[PDB]
Amino acid sequence: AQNPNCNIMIFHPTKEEFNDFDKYIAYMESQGAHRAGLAKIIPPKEWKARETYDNISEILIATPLQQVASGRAGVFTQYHKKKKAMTVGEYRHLANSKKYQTPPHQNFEDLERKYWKNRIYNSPIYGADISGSLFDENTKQWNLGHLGTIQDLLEKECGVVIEGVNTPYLYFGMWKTTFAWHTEDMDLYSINYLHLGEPKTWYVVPPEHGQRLERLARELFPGSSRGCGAFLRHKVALISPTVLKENGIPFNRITQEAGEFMVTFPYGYHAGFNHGFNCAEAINFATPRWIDYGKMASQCSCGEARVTFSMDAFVRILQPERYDLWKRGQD
Ligand SMILES: O=C(O)CNC(=O)C(=O)O
Ligand SMILES: [Mg+2]
Ligand code: NI
Ligand SMILES: [Zn+2]
Repeated sequence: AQNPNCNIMIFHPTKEEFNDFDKYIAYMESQGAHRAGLAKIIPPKEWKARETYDNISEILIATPLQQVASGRAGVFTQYHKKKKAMTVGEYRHLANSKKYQTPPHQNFEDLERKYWKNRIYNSPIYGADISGSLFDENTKQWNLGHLGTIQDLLEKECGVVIEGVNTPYLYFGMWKTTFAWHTEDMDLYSINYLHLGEPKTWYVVPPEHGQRLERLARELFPGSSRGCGAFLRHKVALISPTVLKENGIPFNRITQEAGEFMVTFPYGYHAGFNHGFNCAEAINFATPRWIDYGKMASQCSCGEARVTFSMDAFVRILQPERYDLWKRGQD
């Protein structure tokens, strides 16, 4: 078995290897990369996502989210308070302000220490989930707005024909902006490209051990657990590496820098934070190996997680028994 310790693997494809996305994903899995839950892909040196970022300030963040924390430093939840719209120019200036900027630090490790020590005492503002793309249309390799769609994967593998579309999303971060512990909708893959700015640190639990993280989360957030049988789908809970180590949960960590892709694999729980002002682009995708994960994915039926138009069809086809009760939560 390849990669039996479930380490995060790092790939350096050549420009020739960067032509066929699906094939490269299947290559990485042949080497065991999926067992970690997360892989890093460093693009060929000749590749570029776009020529410059020189006019991005005009993008609008229609609903910036202030991430307010509750709990203790190592075990907390966050709630997203909606703020008034602002441009990316305005957001970048806010990120660089004395109140919000990255503190002095020695290296990534000292910064990670400061994040876990101090996150809960601040409320950074996150521009999340903004439909759009920053890839140039002329970028033909690994362009996240030109991927094969999940609906087309389900049609090719299973013959079924469903509504829905699959488009990317932009994320604008600042110091301390946080993504809570989650897997993707329907336990899909994700791919995330860091277009610019400061790094993003990731934590991940190997898919084969996801249920260990779930059981810890039920113990740490016991009222949330009683409220919903899949409350990590709400994307609000944080657990620190120290707490994971104290409780024996297998995990890994890695820092993504500008210019790098990350792939998350089906049922790979992940969480993380941004080091400073940055912009990422991400999208879900499927392969044939996903289908079984989609059939088995948990769902939030409490109604909090409230998910997309396109996820309806996935549930309807892969989880027809749940269909009914899940759409009661989504209507
Ligand atoms: O970058 C972020 O804030 C969150 N992204 C992801 O969870 C991802 O790409 O799957
Ligand atoms: Mg602009
Ligand atoms: Ni994710
Ligand atoms: Zn729920």
